[PDB]
Amino acid sequence: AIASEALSLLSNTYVDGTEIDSSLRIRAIQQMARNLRTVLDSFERGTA
Amino acid sequence: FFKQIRSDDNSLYSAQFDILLGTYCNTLNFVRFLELGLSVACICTKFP
Amino acid sequence: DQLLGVLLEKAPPLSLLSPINKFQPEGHLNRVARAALLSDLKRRVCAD
Amino acid sequence: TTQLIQQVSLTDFFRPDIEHAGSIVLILRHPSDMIGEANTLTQAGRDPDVLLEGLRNLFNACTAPWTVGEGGGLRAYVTSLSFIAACRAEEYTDKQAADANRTAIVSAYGCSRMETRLIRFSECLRAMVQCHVFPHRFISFFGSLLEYTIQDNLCNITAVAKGPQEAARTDKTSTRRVTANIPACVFWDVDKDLHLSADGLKHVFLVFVYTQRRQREGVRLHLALSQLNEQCFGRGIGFLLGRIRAENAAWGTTGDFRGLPTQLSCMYAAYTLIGTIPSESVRYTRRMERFGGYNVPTIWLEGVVWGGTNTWNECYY
Amino acid sequence: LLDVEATLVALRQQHLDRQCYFGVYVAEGTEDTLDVQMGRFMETWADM
Amino acid sequence: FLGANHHATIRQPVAYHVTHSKSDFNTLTYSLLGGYFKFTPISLTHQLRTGFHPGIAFTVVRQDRFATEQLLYAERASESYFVGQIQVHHHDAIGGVNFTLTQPRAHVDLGVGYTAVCATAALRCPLTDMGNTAQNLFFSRGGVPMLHDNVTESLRRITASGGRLNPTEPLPIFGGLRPATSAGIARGQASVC
Amino acid sequence: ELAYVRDGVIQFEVQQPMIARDGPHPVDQPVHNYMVKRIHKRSLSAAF
Amino acid sequence: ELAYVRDGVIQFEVQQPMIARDGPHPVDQPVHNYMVKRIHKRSLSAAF
Amino acid sequence: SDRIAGLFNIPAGIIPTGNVLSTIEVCAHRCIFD
Amino acid sequence: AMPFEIEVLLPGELSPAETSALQKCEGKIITFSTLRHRASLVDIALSSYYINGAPPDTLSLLEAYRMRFAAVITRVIPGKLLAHAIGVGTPTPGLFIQNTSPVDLCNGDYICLLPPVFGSADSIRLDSVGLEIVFPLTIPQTLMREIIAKVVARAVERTADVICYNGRRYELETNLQHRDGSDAAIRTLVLNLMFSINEGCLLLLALIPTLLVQGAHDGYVNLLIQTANCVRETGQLINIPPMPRIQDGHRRFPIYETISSWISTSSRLGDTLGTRAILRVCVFDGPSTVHPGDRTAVIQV
Amino acid sequence: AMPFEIEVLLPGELSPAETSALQKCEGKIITFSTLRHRASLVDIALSSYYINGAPPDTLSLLEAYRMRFAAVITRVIPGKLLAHAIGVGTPTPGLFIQNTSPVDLCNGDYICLLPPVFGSADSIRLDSVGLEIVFPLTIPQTLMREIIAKVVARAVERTAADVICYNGRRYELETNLQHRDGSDAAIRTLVLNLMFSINEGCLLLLALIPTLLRFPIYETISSWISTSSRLGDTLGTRAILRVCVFDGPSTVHPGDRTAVIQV
Amino acid sequence: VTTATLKRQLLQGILQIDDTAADVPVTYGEMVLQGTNLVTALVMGKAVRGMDDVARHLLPVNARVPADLVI
Repeated sequence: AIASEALSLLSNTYVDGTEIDSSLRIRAIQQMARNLRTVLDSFERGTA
Repeated sequence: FFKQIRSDDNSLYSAQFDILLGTYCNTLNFVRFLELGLSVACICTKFP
Repeated sequence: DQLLGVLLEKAPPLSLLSPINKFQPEGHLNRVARAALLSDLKRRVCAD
Repeated sequence: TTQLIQQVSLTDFFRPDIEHAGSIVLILRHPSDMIGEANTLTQAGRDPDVLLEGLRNLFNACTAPWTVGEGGGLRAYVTSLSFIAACRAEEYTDKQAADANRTAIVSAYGCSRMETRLIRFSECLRAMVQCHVFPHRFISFFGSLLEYTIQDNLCNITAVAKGPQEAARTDKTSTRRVTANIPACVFWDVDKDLHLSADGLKHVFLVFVYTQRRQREGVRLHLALSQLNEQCFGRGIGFLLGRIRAENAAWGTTGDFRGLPTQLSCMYAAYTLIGTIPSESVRYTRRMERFGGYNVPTIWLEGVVWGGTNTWNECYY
Repeated sequence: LLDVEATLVALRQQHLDRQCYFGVYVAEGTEDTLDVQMGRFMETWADM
Repeated sequence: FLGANHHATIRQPVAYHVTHSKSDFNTLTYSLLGGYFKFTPISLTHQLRTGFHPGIAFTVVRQDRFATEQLLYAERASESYFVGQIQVHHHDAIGGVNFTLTQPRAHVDLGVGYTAVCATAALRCPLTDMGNTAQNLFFSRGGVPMLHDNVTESLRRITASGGRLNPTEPLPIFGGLRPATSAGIARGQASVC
Repeated sequence: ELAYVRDGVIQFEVQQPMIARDGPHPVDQPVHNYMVKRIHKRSLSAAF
Repeated sequence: ELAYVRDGVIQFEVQQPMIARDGPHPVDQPVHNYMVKRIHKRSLSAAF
Repeated sequence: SDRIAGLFNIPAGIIPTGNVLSTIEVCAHRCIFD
Repeated sequence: AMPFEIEVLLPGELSPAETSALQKCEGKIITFSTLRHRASLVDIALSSYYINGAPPDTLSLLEAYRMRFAAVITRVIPGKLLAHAIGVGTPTPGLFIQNTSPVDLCNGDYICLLPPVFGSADSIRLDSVGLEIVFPLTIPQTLMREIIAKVVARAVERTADVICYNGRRYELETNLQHRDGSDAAIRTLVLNLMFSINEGCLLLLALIPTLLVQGAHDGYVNLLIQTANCVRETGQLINIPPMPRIQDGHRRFPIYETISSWISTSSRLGDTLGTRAILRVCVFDGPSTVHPGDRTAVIQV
Repeated sequence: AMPFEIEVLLPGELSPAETSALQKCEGKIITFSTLRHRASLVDIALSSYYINGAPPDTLSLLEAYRMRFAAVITRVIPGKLLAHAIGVGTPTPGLFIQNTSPVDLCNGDYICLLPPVFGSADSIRLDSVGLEIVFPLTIPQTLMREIIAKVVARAVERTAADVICYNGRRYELETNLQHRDGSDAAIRTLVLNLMFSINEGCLLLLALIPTLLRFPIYETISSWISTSSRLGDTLGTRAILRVCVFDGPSTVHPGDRTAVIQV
Repeated sequence: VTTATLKRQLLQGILQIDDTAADVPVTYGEMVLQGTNLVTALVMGKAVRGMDDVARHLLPVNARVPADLVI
């Protein structure tokens, strides 16, 4: 799952000049990527 | 112990800080007695 | 507009702020002198 | 643009391997509420222990009888509309289609003790309408069946609860969409009775019918489809059911008002709004179709947009 | 104007004192009125 | 057994007044006369409506509203102003789309004492007539009523015919007892006494 | 980035001069005042 | 400068693997186990 | 109470940003801050 | 999906300075009997309400206004009038109506439609085709249910005119011909009434005295016993004796059944005597008070 | 299609003991008299529901919840507090809720608001600013009639001087105490209007025809039909939410939370 | 700051207009919040305005506009 206040950041919005928003966007990206890696490995695990 | 149950919950995106906007200090005014107009009334003289 | 709006709700009236500065010394006034101050404020308000 | 719903339930009152997609599914409340409800709602001079017997003897021979009382968790939640139709197939006017429905659903389910379960459910409904605890207050509209997955004695249904019907992509055999369909015995077009016969928008109602005459109870439901709104629909059916309204108004019962008829004794029907058909005119086909090995006639609707706000409108007047 | 219930309630909570009960009491009897008057009243009056 | 003081219809004060009158045997006869008029929610509706002073006095209190022309003086850099960044959002409205522009800001005062000061100097028109408009306590759903509701309704009617501020005639079962708005206002907002 | 500030603060730091005197009295000592105040938050709005 | 540390913490964060299953029981999602450990302080001594 | 205390060490000696040039008795006006 | 918009084709034989007369009539409500995407002008006339060749009346308008599909004009162009339905289940993200009534609309109220009652109908006189467009009144749900009460009370005297609101005085008038509808109104009244008096109502009657002595204890209750009332009178007139107890006692309770039967009547009473709510005003920025004539945004109910 | 998000400037100076409850109150329903993007903390608090300079009863709330716009606490940050308006049709994605009622909500049931008619309101004390907040209860629309009738008929029996059940659970209504204090005061105005509004019916009906088995009839009838309709809908209200779960707990016990969709 | 009529009443004999035109700045300040006040704004909840300078301490254009200046 992806939670709100994060999905709103991940949505392909416009660049806001502040750096806080960019840092938070990178944080959300990394979180979703780790979750996706886990879920993709999950199939090769559970097939056995 | 604070495990995230499903995945990527809220409260991981806060960035809510507080900032010290600046300080302020003052300096005194070192007055000398002889500079004043009241010194005329007396004749100061040391006597160790 | 909003700066002036803020500036209004921040300023006390002149007819009260003016004498206090003239009764500043040891500005934790004793039990009595405060009464004289108030009894003259109740006149410096109506008078002007 | 749509809305799905999910529920895991027992498979004793419903088999998704057997109804086809587009069949309406109904949801039940906990049977334990009926106890207290009949305890303070039954009429004076009448003992609700007959309702107790009905339910108890019903649930004694349906499935794993334990988890009778509270906290059962894994309950008998959903039932098919065709099921509740075929256990009361002795009151629908078009006899032959209803009888085909009944024999087909008696042969298509587990095969053992369903004659038992059907008579149990019929007796249970009879008892509840007799103790003035009406079925319409406990049975609600869940959705239209979309997709399922079953196991040993347990199912997992996903159904359409809101929006257009044919906007729901499913992974079935023929093509990824599906349309709604109802058994041909419960279909009852309201407009035909009043002969309005006009094209345009039509609502779909879920209407119960009550005939409470002493030890001669009667409960049946149809799926109405009329031009009328939810306001005057009650007037319309109250009109073409004149004999029944008196059938309950007469056989229902200084000085006191005790002994004068109340709402509970004069009630005959209750209905709800569940959807809409916003097309140019309604087309629907009665084609005979197969439930596995038997053939039963159905109604194939088109372009039904399921509605909501499940509030029951009563008719005692 | 004629609502004195709660006021009287909150009032009957003070430090009431042992006040006399002369003008706030009433009684009766059965004798000759002169006898009642000059007897059980007038002789206990100077002590009431 | 022959009546006490604090319960009798005639307490000591009347006898005191008849003892030390110093009057003229003629107006003393009449002095007591008024002294026997009742003091009850129905007595005064008889004394006041006919020019009788029931030995009691009132202190009127009315509050008004005057339009002023203020005068403001502030000191240099008395406020620090922090300006945020504009953000735009929208939502469909009458006909089509409607946009909205918001912008957050903040402030804090840099003095130590009092930097700004105000002085109301001029005088505009008075916004409210300093007239006579009494208040009718009958609007309230207050304490204990009388015991004959006809007497309560009679009081309401009599009082409402003693001015113009009063509830409408049929009192609702529930609501706010709004007064009837007249068709024309003349001098300014009516000040209640 | 004002949208993320929980509260901005500032600091004042003032000193007061003293006056040497004779006896008898508690001798005067230098005092130090430290101050901190918070900001308020406001906004604007327009539409077309 | 161990004598000045009020308390010092170290933290972990582990992501458990998860397997793909099948069944009418709910799906599983990847958890994130956070934790925080605190340092215990001690001392020694020797004398001559 | 008083969450405002404890954020930064109150006599924080970083650097002044501006002079005050007031030098008024302040204890009388304790009422507008920490 | 998309708002179920409806179009009504105006004829080309229209007065040039009558289209601009219909243009101003944007944001007003028209109805239908059959809901089609393509319809014509006569179907929304005054002739279309005719019961049988005769001009309808109030007690006939309150049976049409709750047996017809309400719809709101959205945009009118010369030769085409577009409107949206309401009580159908289609989304209407862009919606706005006009304050049709001479009263004020507080923010957040519920809006119910009303027939022409204040002697002032703002219809349009279409000359070429000979029609008349009846624009109902968007009256709040409370002022309505009071107007309906007064008008039905009068109609029962046709089977042997002043209201207060916000401090104003509005006096109404109608046309109470065609007795049969006024008759059926009475059977509706008595059908609401008869089900209200449950068997246990004698237990509530058992309290009429105790409600009066309690009535003399609070300033609110002695007004709930306002002079025009059957409760206070019967408390002076008809005292109640004791009664035989409950048959089948150890399980039932009559008072709960009483008020439970009464609340459903309470729900449906003004519903069938007036009309169901259709709209509720919900601004997001605009002023709360919606003066007469001004248009505002509304959401379905 | 944008969610109608709302921001509430949660001021400072609040003891952390109160924020420890504000964080926990993540899913309760709050109402505004009018709908604004940037709202206040005094707009939510009970200090707005006052009617006659005093706190309101369980009847005044039954018009408040009809003339105010409800919203859900979506998430709390240590600075402010957010919410999404629910009454209007907005595509708000998350829109969860938590159960504040001694009743287990089944799946696929519709919910309506109901003031704290029984038991004291689980308030939240913001005394460091000088106000408190109480929230409405969430009971399935199938029980509203039952609850609001059983409690009132119990009050009537207690005037002259019982358990509700749902989905395999019985919840006691008396709550095992002599609540004839306080509870006998927070509701009486409702039954007071009730009895006087039903008594006239049994009398007006007999006034018309008594052989069924100048004190005007034509004006007492209006006061009967007007009244019984005024309350006729303040009590018979409609649903605003529906619970729809997707691989969560089958049911929700009191105190728990779940996600919903708008009706 | 005042109103028009009081302004006119003060510009007759009570206040002598000194200067009718003055100079004022044309550009705002700025606050950037990057770098060391950005790492600490995220790992902890604090940040200092002059954060980059205090670590060293330890260890523009204006234009002329018409106005009404007075003494």
